[PDB]
Amino acid sequence: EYPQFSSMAKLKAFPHSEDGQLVRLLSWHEGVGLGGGLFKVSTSSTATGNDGTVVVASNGVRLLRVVNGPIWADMFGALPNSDIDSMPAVAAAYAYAASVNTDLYIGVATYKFKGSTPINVDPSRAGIIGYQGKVRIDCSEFTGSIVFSINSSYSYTPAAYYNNLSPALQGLYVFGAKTSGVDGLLVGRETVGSDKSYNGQTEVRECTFDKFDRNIRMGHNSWRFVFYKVNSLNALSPNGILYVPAGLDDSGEILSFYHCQFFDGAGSNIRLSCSSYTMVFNTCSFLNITFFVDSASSATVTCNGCNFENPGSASTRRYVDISAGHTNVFNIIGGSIVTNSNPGQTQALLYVSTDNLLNLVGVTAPYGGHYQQEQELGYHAFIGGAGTVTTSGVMLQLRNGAGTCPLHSSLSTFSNWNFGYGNLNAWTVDKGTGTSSVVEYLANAGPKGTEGAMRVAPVSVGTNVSQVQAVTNPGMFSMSCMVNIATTPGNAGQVSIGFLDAAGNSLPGGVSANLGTTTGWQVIGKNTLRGKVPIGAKQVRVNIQTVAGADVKYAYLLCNVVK
Amino acid sequence: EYPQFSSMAKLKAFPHSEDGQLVRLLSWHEGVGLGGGLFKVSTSSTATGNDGTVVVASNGVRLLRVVNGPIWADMFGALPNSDIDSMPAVAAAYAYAASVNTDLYIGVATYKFKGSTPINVDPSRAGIIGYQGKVRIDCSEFTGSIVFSINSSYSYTPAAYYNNLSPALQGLYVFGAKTSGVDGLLVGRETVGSDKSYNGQTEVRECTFDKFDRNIRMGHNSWRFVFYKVNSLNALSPNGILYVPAGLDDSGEILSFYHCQFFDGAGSNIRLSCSSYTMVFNTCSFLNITFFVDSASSATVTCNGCNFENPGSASTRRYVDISAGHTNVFNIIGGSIVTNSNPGQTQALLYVSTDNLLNLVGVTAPYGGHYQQEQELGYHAFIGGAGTVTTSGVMLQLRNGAGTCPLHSSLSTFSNWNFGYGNLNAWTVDKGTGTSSVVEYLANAGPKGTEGAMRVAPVSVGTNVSQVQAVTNPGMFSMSCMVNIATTPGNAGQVSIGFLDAAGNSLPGGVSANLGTTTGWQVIGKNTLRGKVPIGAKQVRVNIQTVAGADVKYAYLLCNVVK
Amino acid sequence: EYPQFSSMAKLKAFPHSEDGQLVRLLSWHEGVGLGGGLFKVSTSSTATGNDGTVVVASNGVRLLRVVNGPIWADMFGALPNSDIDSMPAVAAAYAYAASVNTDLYIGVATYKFKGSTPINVDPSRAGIIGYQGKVRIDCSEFTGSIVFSINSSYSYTPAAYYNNLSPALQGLYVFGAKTSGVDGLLVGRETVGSDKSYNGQTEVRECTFDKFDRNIRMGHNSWRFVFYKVNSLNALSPNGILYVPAGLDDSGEILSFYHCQFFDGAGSNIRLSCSSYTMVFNTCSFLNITFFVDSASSATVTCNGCNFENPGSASTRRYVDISAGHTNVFNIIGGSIVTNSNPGQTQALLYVSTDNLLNLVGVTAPYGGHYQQEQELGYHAFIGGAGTVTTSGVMLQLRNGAGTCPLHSSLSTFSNWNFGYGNLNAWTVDKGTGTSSVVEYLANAGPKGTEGAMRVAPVSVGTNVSQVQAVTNPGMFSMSCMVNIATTPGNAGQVSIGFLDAAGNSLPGGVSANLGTTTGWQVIGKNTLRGKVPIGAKQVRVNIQTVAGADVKYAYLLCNVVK
Repeated sequence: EYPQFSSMAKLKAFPHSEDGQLVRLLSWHEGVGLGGGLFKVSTSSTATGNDGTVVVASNGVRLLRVVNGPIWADMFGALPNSDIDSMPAVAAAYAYAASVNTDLYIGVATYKFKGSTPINVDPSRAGIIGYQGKVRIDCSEFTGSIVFSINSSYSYTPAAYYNNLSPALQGLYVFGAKTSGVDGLLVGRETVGSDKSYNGQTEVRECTFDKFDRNIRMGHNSWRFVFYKVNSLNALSPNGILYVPAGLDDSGEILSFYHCQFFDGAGSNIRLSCSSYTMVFNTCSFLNITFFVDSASSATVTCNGCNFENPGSASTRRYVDISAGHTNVFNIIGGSIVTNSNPGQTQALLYVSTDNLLNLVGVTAPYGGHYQQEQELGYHAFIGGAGTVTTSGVMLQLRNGAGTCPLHSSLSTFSNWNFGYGNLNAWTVDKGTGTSSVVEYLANAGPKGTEGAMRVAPVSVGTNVSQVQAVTNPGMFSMSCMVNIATTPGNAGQVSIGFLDAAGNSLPGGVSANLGTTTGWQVIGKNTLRGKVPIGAKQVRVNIQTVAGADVKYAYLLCNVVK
Repeated sequence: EYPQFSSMAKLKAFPHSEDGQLVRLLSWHEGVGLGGGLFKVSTSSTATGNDGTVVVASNGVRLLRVVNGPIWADMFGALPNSDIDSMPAVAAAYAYAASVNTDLYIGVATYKFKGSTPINVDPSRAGIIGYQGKVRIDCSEFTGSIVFSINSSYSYTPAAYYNNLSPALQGLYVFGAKTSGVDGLLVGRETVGSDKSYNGQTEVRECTFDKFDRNIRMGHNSWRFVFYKVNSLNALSPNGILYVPAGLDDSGEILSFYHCQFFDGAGSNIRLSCSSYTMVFNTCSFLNITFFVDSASSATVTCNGCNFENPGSASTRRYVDISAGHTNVFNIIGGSIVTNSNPGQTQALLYVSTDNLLNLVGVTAPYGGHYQQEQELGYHAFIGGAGTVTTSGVMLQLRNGAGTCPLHSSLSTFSNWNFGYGNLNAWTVDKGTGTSSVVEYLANAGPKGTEGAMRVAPVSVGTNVSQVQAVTNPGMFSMSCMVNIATTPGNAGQVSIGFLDAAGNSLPGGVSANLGTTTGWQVIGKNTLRGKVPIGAKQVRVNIQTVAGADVKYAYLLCNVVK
Repeated sequence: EYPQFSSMAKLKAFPHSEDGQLVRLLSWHEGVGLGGGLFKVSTSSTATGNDGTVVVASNGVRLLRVVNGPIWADMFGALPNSDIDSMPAVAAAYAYAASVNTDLYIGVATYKFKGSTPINVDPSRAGIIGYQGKVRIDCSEFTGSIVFSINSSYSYTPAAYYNNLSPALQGLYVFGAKTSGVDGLLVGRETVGSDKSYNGQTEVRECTFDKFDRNIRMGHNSWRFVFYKVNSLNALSPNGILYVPAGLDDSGEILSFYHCQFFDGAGSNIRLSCSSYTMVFNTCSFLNITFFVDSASSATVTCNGCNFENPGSASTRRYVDISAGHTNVFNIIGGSIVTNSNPGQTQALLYVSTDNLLNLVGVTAPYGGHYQQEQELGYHAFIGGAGTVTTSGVMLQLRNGAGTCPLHSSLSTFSNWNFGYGNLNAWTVDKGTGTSSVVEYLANAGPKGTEGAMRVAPVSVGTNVSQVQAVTNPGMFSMSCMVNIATTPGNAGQVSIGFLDAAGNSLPGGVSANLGTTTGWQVIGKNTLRGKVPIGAKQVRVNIQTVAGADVKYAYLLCNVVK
């Protein structure tokens, strides 16, 4: 005889007695066809009854489901595409799976998670895998603080052996309704435990988090998690795409993201605020959001082959804003930075504050005619802030018809470029025969009224102000200037850049910008003061010529040679 | 009771009537044992009959297969290791799977795809997964335009939630017979749709494409696809390993390749022709093929930790040819460039055209005695073209017994290195007491007849031509020269390189190369003019000594100091 | 009639006679419920029995298991959580799986592997997949030389089509008992085979190797393997975390590691000893172990986004030791280098030997008050060895209260920094009016007694020794010096660093360190001689002032400007 039973209730009611008998369950719920399987009668098992993988019959005899491979939620009575809250059945199935160090599968379908009780995934025991397709976890009615957390139950082993063997979460679209106070995923622990939680090597892959307060938030013990093909979008919090708060314990080692997409925040963004925290992003995209870094110290973010872009957006938000702290480093290596047109880009899209560093390697700096960064900076450049920028292998868009701009003040070719010395030192001021000509430093006379400017008012003959510095091939350059013509009898002058070899031979490839006749502060140089460093150049010379009878103020004479 | 039927045809013939009854199918095809399962009789179902997951019995009653997990092709009557065309059963199973947002599994075996109808995978609905092992999809008799295309049916959501949740293709060896007009995989769409297709985050993994016309071709909407462990080899088209044509719409954001192998093209290659297109290759290998970039503008390719090599090949093909356009950037960061011997490498293996940039970071430049790049360039260097090269952390093979060469013209240490000034300026020509010694610039007199040369024909005493430039530690250097001795009474002279500190102290370790006595254009410097920059060096001085009575032409005096 | 059999023994003993009949096996072992399935009776097949998928009944009739998808070890009688050796059943199941190009699954549980015969996985035919959870393979009683090896049976095809389609090993924790002579995983072949083995694209993922002699060792044909989420810890051999021995054939192309953790060796380490070998590590961590590179030539290791740290360890072991050979390159790009306090870090944590190169890109160099590298080097710097270091985008910890140090001798700003010229050249020695002041080079008089030193003993008025060099913004600097005051009448002097523009204007912010009055060799500069390069600086000047009546030796005047 090979007994078969049509439902879990009927299986449980029968007086099973023969040890080792195999009994078939057709379905967990009568008439559905899911959750069935083979069960072994055991009269001496100590296993806990759970109406799923261990059934205690009414006479006390245990029936042990024969499972090869993962546990499935339907083994505990979960149903696909049901209007009943599925979180209890998933939580019960997960508790069993974790207890036997086996992953839990959720069959592909839609599920509703209601109530307020989170699921804590223990990556040292079991992950939760949507199997396989577009598994939809509707948390729009969930009211708890977090839907999922991921945190090991151990301080060392066997987490050091087991976390890496299977993902913690895979294959799930998890979404809310942007209710204040409900977050999606907590990576680590809410509060500091008495002992550490060993979370290294834990993976979240092929999941989307959407429409939470914070979609993904790092907690304590957030270290060596890896994310592959994770999407985070449309969160409520200003920090809601991905938030790493300050003050985390036992956190920060190589948080890694491969081919993840952080996007369409509609006001939500990424913020890294924890000190001594190292994040690596490989082939990720950051779209219509800002990446803020305000850690007190020792944040290191590396973006290898990533894109930063504003697709379909009119927002002037920054792409990367390193705004506080010291010894914070942000690397952009390869990939792309793309700036679609908007009504006017009135602030720098990259910003690096004092004592911090933004490194650009092997990436092209974009240019667009809508660039208006001078509204923030006082002058036309791509990057703001008093930190440091470095370039290695950076390409400028030298053939862009709208222009090119320098990248940053810290890359200035010329000394006293902004008259910040408080005088005209480092510049040679050649009035020629014009003994009456006026050339004066003026405090608080530049574009913002808080910086110096050089006023040039030649009489009878023009005045030439110049500076020479060492350069060599290979390289490319762009210069911008702020100029304010007060009056002029025609073209007011020109700014020129030329190159010489070490013997004083003038090389081809000199460029020049005419000042014109329009009064008021304006940017000079966009599509003129740019080019490639000639092969054999050893010196670069800038010259500012102002004609007789013109009266011009100059500020922020910013050349960058990327080399 | 518990009814069972031995075939799909027998299941359909029975007059099922009891709503909710579960019925077992032993096998789809009688006697095979595959494709069976449990079916639920459903008297009110609106489901589409398909002889797979929805069966309409002879009396009109629907039976619904109870599926937990992915759909499998054998549920629709597909059979393994059959000579019958399996593409119709796979296409029918895929249409159903996609309609329910569930992936499709193909059981591991060999399959033949015939006919001319492609399968379009919609990554926002379902992927196709060979499960699990070496699944072989023989398309040698397929005559359609493409075997697989991958393109979303949606312009935004739910593609933005679903594409990342599962791969689009996994686990398949897909091959043709190199017939003209049959491509393997189309990434995106053939023609521009009235709305965009949201393809970001779609993955192809663990697949091989072989013996098609173009194995992998990008179409419109090709953006943020990721490829892992994908092999492409032995295509028919000259661009057949991976082709990105010009003019694609809505394409180019972070196309990403992890641990992919592009190889053994037997005349097929990679070509990137689309503008504003960004590709990232991590740990890939490019073997016995060329990577062409001819985008009109704004291509950015980053190769992190990749290998470029010619294993087992006698071909002189280039490894990387950035051949057209402007503002195109190609980065080689880490990894390796390996040049096995061939009968003579008569063109540069890397080429970067005017207005483009090739960045080398942390990689060793190889050298081999079969290098003969001067046949193309006119002079002995590793990289061709009028673009720019940068180096950061590049190692030269300074102990290579065959020699070492400079990398590129744009890294020239000395000014007027190729006599491109049209004169001998930047060089100090010291005739000593030799008042009748001849030293002259000759137009169109170098190796190619298109460049300048310097002729030195001293009388009574030798002539020394020198130049000094700034250098610093750390660094490594290699110089090559082209020399043509017309006549000489013995060794014609010597080229030397030495270093000084800023105070004029000569530092030990200078190097020198004899010119010898052989007539005709020859390369000087291979094993001689190379070394490390001494710690404390601040100047480098080159000197070319030509003896009395010799008559020698010099061209292309190319030194590179890698930092 | 759907016949059913309760065990493999009963299936074999029954007098089957009807050709083509499908019969059901409930379980391989009576009463277990695992390993059952459908079998097709064949009166014509004479296939060789294997008691798993091809079963020969006692009457000679063949019963052919109908399998869809992977082979499972329980189909051959393997049992979970058994005290019997499971290696024979896994090896028999694997041999069959490989023969049909199908992967082998091992159901999640614990297994004991005993005996001494390895399993050689052929990645061109079949992988072994623990499915799905924390699969535990206890090899504590295994006595063979290796547990698993991975090496293809083919020289070209179909390995070029198949290796990438599925992993070779996945999902397994494999552990020993640290018995001498028993290794865990051999990547490739033990000895040089008759033809090459085509191993490219083979993956090991989601596995842990623990407590072997060497946990992971490369053999011949080790090329283009990829490892994802692999852990290696607690090996017996000094090279036991990961060993690449010298002398391998057909090996070294792009061995790739993604998100792997190499850790807690308790005396075991990573060692790369093979020449012409290229390894790429992305988001890996190296914890409480050393990474040794002693390849004779042409090793290239790239670490992208990795961490090197000593968490919880008092050991002074190095992090990276490139100790031999030539033309070896090690890249650290992004990521972090973290140095938790210990009783005194008495050797350099990074070391690069002559003719080799260590490149640092976009990473912060740490500092700690426990740094005592001068005990090894003779002077206070972070990196040892006579090789070369480069920096690009490197951050120094300028706000670290304990100090900052220079990175390496090869980055010396000043010439004759260590008196290695054998004289005082490159330094300006201004005795002022002090005609009797003594300033002299002394051989074998520095900290180690094997290097030069400069002794300054001024009479009546102080002596100032200075040097000037070119610098530019942006940059950061740190200088250390070794000083030995023999006698002094008060503060012995000061070392100062200042900046000028190209016109000789002194820029604000110079720094200085007093020498004090303590006798004996000491480090000067830690928290004093450091800072940012002023924007507009073009020269840096160091000055060493020694007061009248003092008698002081100076050595190792090491400034580094990271530009």
